[PDB]
Amino acid sequence: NDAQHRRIFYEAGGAGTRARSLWRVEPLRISWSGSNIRWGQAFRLRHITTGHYLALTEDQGLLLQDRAKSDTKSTAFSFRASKEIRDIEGMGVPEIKYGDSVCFVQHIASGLWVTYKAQPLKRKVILHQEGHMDDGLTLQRCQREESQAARIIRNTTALFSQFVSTLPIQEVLQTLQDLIAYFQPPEEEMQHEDKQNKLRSLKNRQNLFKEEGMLALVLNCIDRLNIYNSVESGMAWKEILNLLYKLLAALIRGNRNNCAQFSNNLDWLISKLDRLESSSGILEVLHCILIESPEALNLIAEGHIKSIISLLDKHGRNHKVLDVLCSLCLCNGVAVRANQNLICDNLLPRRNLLLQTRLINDVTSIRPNIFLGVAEGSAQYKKWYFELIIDQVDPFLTAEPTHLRVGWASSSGYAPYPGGGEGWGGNGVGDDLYSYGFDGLHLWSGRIPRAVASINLHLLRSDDVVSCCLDLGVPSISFRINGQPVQGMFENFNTDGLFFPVVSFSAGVKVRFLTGGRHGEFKFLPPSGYAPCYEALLPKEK
Amino acid sequence: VNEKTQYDRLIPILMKSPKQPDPLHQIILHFSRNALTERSKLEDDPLYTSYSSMMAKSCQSEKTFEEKEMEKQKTLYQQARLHERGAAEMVLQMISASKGEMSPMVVETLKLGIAILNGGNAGVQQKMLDYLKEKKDAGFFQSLSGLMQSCSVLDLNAFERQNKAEGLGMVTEEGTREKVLQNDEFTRDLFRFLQLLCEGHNSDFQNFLRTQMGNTTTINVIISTVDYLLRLQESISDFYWYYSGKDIIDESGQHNFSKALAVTKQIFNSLTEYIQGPCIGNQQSLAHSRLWDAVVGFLHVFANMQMKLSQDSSQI
Amino acid sequence: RCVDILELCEQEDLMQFHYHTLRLYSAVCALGNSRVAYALCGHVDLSQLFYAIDNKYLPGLLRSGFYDLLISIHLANAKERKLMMKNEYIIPITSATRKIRLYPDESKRHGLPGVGLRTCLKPGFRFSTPCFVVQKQSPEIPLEILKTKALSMLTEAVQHSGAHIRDPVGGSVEFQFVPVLKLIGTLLVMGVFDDDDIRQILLLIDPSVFGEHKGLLQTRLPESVKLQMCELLSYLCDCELQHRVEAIVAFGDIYVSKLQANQKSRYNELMQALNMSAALTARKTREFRSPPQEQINMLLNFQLGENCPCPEEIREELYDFHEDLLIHCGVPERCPTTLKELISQTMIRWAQEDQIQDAELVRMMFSLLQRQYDSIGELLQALRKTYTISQASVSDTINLLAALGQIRCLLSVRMGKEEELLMINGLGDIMNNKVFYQHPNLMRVLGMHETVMEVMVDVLIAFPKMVASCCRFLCYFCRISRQNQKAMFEHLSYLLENSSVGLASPSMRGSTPLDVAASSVMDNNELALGLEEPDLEKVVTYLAGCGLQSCPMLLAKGYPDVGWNPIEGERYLSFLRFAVFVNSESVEENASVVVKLLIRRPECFGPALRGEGGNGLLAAMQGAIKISENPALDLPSQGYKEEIVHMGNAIMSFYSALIDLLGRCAPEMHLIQTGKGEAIRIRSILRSLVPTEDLVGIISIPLKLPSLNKDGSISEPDMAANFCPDHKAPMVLFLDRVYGIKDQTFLLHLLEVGFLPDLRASASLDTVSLSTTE
Amino acid sequence: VEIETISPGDGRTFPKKGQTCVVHYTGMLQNGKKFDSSRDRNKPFKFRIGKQEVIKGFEEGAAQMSLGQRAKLTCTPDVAYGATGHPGVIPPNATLIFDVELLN
Ligand SMILES: [Cl-]
Repeated sequence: NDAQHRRIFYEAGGAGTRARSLWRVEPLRISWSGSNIRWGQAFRLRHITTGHYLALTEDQGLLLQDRAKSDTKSTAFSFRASKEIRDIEGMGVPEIKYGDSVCFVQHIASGLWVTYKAQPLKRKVILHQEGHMDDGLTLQRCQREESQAARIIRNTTALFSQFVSTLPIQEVLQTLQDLIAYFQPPEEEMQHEDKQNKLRSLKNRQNLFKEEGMLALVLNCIDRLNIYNSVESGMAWKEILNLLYKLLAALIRGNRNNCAQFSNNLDWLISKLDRLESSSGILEVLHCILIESPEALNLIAEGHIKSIISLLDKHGRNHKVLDVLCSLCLCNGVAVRANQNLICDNLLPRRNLLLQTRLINDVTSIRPNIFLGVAEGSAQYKKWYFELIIDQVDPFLTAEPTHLRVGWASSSGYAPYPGGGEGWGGNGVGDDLYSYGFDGLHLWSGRIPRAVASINLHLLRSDDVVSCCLDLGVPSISFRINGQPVQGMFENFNTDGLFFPVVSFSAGVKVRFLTGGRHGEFKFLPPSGYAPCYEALLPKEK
Repeated sequence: VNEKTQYDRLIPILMKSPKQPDPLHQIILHFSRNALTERSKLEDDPLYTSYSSMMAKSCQSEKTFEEKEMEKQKTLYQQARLHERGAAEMVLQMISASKGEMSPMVVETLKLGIAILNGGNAGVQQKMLDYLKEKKDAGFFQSLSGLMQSCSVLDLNAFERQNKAEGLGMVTEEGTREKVLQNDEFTRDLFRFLQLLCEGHNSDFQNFLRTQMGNTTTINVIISTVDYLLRLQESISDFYWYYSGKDIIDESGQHNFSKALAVTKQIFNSLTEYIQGPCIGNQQSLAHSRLWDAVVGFLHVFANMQMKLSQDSSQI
Repeated sequence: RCVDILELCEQEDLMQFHYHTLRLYSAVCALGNSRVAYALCGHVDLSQLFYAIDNKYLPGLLRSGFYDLLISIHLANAKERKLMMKNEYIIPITSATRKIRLYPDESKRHGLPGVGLRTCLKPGFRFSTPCFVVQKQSPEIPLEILKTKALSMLTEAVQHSGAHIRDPVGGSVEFQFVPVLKLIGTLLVMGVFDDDDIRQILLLIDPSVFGEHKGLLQTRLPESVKLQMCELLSYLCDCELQHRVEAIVAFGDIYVSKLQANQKSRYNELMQALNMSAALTARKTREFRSPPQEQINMLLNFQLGENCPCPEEIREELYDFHEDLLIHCGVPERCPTTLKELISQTMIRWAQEDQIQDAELVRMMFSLLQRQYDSIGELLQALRKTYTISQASVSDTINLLAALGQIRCLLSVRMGKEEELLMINGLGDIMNNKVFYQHPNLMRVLGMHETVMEVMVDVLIAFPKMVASCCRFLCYFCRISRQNQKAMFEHLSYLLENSSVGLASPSMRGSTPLDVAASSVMDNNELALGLEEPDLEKVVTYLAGCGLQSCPMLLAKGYPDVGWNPIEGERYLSFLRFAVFVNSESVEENASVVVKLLIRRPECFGPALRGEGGNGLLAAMQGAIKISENPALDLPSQGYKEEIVHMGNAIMSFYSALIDLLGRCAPEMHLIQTGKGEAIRIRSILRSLVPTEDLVGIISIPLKLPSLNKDGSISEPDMAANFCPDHKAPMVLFLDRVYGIKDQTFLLHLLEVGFLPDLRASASLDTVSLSTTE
Repeated sequence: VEIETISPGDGRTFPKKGQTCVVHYTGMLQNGKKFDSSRDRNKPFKFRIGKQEVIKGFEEGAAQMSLGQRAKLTCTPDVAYGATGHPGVIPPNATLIFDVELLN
């Protein structure tokens, strides 16, 4: 797409290791075309990463020309031993040597010489009649991996450029899978020297692909795919997008230079975190960048951290997000204070993403074997009464307030277990809708307290007598403390199941049940119509 | 006390028989594995420096025929103790991993290679050549060329500044006096190692140091030696022309001259080891080089300094 | 809802998420983030941490994470501060200093490592209660329940450590032992344990070597437990080294007192000699006129024989102490008796019994093995960083050490703004301390300049104030002493590498790395002869770059494009002036090198002296005066937006600094009178550069001076925007040094046109109102 | 700042200005999320009235409570560090609940 990619230069510094300096020498023959090149033999020079041929164009001078216009008269160059003026059927005789012979490139249809135009160190290359005295060139053969990578670069560039712009979907899929297999890291069980050799080759190929602008090409392909997908075929499109993210991750994994180059697209990468299908690949690419490139941590802003935290909030509890945040906090033993402060201020105080921990007291419930029911045509009395004396309570025994609640529980669903449960555990009377409890200050039902006024209100302390009254007819539940009535009650609850007195507590309490008769004399007079609970016992029971 | 009791008995304890590798083999393999890891730069490793120093000290420990033969057998046993545990390959790997940059690790690596190669140990030479031809390690020769190109010659400007400072009544430190010909011990060690590779007319290594067949790149070590010899000869000519018009030579000039002559003697011995046997390829490489210009300059310096120094009794 | 934490023993996904949550908790408070640690105390408190470290049914990853979280919140910062200030041994001379003995008794048996009195200046750590109502470094922790709990947990882990046990805590032996050993090592480095606790730890490690007259080291262990044991043994080695250093210092104090008494007695005997010989008295007076270090060297060198004035008893005492020190260091089968033998046998047995698969364990094992056979070398390295102070200098030193510790704790932090203010205040507190400018050797032993250089390198940029404070500190450090100047001169190449920073801002003069590079060579003739041609060539390359293109910082602010940068060029010329001229005499080699480099790149000379188009020096100065007269050229246009840089005065200052540098590059007259060819060549080049007519014309330029108004006011012109008398002093210096005044007619011409108007102008400013103006 | 009487005390002795008050507290959010407790570290809190060290709600509750009185204090977000609450623990504009017992 660049208009000046067809010009030819003598460049020094880094250009001798790239894939743009690679030319194929192609003799003008089909049989024995892999044989020795002689002095004065015609050939074409093909540029590997573009596919163009060195030529004497009609309008301009020395230039790269398309293959469709590269006739023999335009593209014909020979190596001469000096500027001092057959096709045999075999391997021939070796004449031109790598690294030793000094070759003068001469155009054949014109007789001109490949010279440099007289002026970084970047000389324009022209064709001149006379030339200079240092026009000679030295040939150096490249490795097989470099030339293979350069041809793969040309083919992939052509395919992705026609994809960015019917479209060869299967060719794109096969190319993406082949490229992902091409940048595959060596297995961990490999021998150390072979593993290091394969890592060296992989790093060289990653550098070669980065130097030809393949990362930017993959980014433009991803942008074009997102534009197409925003506006089956959709399954193929999302598969190609997933393979593109895998290719990007494989291209930048383990290479510091590629990640440092890619750190400029941090806003783009963070902004593409909203989508469900693209989230895992973006997260993998981001983690590779944060592990390798150290300046990407400097480039991280507050909005990026909030986007990552919102990804954690909207996608579930994934620990790879936590790994990304950990990588954001430290890089190679250096702590970034801004990232630490932003993570602490935007992740911790909400207390709804991370699992919480605490130390809680264990709570147990104790009941007498007194069960009260309501049924049609039943010989069961409906008004019942009992009392509880608190001999000793030690609040803050275990740095947590001592649980102590007393009341009525229904056998329909009141099944407290020690340990976990609803809320923060420690489930007692009033922590579900089957128990109705009093703690001295509040009324508890459904694990929701309601503060209720009373004469000299306080928590259940020592020498306190709590009287509980249950009227199953209405139904209603009322409490009294030291004879003083508590100004609150429970009503309109389910009368199914059996009702029993219950006390729930943590450690550090001493209480006594009084049910009347020979099972505890009441310290206060029961209300009118309310029977003591000991009358509910069967005659053949204790 | 510290210059005598340091690392006094650790090497026999490491190899003392009570894992198939012994502890010394394990630490050598650890250093080899660190050297083989692909890195951009050889980072500083004090552990390698200390252990390679103690290995080189372990190897380096008239007369009758029996006494000389027992000394040779003792040296062979001490070198076998190290090279049967992979020390020669480790030396080559550390030289390759230096990337042509001088460091204390390079210094101790060359000293250890000299210690295991001393006396022209043919087994160590065979192991080193087998490793270099099996692995096709062009980085070793690239690093050798880079290390040879960074060797220093006589510095006349630094000598003049030192003389001015000494004339202004200032006592010069050792580091200041070691700036005229800096790191000459490293230069002598490098060319001694290159000489010991070819010792005994080992024609395979003699041909391999010239052209490395099978490798991607080829470095001609002989021509690099000639290039450093030419630079050193030019520096010695400059020093002579500094001292040509003076009746006497002071102690600093004699000290720097002695250092330069020691380095030149090592380089001449290295070239003689390259070409003896004879090696036709190395002889033709030396003939088509810049050796003759160095010979002409050295002949000029030899004649004039011979006539100059014969006339005084303080320059014997 | 909630479950038990032990129900994570089977829920793998929630366990992994909570383990990485604990890792993130450790990460957000890493490297002394105290505010985040106080915030974290409101999520996991001390009761939870104690429960989690005591619990045995917890999963191994959760147990490790809870131990790591406890160390990170409460113990990591104190351990880091102890580890930073551990390679220096600052010992005051008290009565308790003498009490340190090499051996605990006369039986010549080693004492336990880490047990005993320590005479060293190790500053403590500050803790405060994590109260969210109403902060001092790490959050508070009892540290007495914790160490007892750690000792009990280690004892219980060692007791239930058979190979047949099928329920190790955490699921493996590694999960059982590694967190406990990390906690034990963290509390050991912090100095929490007392002597009985260290004795319990040593009995748990090896009850035979550290007995009163099995262990952890004689059991089949995983490699992580071996790593933790290697760290513990390295700490024990450090304790033994510190004990040896303190014993050496105590014996040195006693020996110094004895030597002082003996020399006093010998001097009294010498001065009481009625008929002493002249030669013996002269030799004794020459011995007693030596510097005190020379006196100590003469007293201690026993190889001098009769020349050493030390009596036999003191020599016997020093021989006995040297023998005891060499025996104690292990310098001259059976079960081990000392720590060195135990460590050597343990490392050899570990490497023989198994092939170690972890590279870090191989490195730690062989480092610990090598340092057992390098006791004298480590003792020498420790003694190089050992310093001895007095009682009255203790407390300030402590404050100084605390400040230095804080700066080191900011070497691993990426530029916190609160940390930046803390570092600026720490540098200010160090510069105001009496020990800083009264004990420069202590500051060089502590390596303050290297730490500040590391900070400045890490910043280099976006933080001009930190770099300015670092540069002011380094310049004052150079100005304190000559040895400090040499120490900072050792870093001149890196100072000159990043020397194009802050030169455009006029408020940062004296606060740039170029100023630090200048201060390390200022008026030091030894160090100025130590300069290298690549350094001066780097400065000349910067100057040539300044003479070609305009300053982007000044071009952004709307200043006219004059085509070159005369603001930073003056700074490079000032550095070159400091390089070529030391103590009222030019350095001939530096001057010749600088002149050669300047004439090889004539764009350093500016647009006036470029040749083939350059108008000239006097024409340049007149053009700069015209620029200063025009506000459109001198200043940016109004509306384009603490000290403005006037362009005319900048051009004048550049040319004045260039003429000053070239006039200080002239050879001295004693070089010319000897007929040296190089001096004649340099003076000829300097004469060809600047003609006499330009110098006389610049000297003859009239000045603008304050006057008295008719209303009685004083009208002082702006001296930062006008031609100044300080722009004429380089012209006079160049005319005197390069050309010289040897003819009467030239002197009278110069007096008539240049000097007499200036003399009359200064005489006319001798009114009562105008005399005290700048 | 409403005050609930969990357990009444003497009702006569009250803290004054410049006198240290040794109290035990338990600070939690309005949603039931505990953040501070002096009883977990077994270190009672000591502060002097009149120096405005504690927040306005805590000071008002300490002034209103008698000796040996345990009470619940509801601090509005205006007096709960304003909209600039303690980051990492207390979110901005949050109502705080304290369970304060005056030991001395
Ligand atoms: Cl091709």
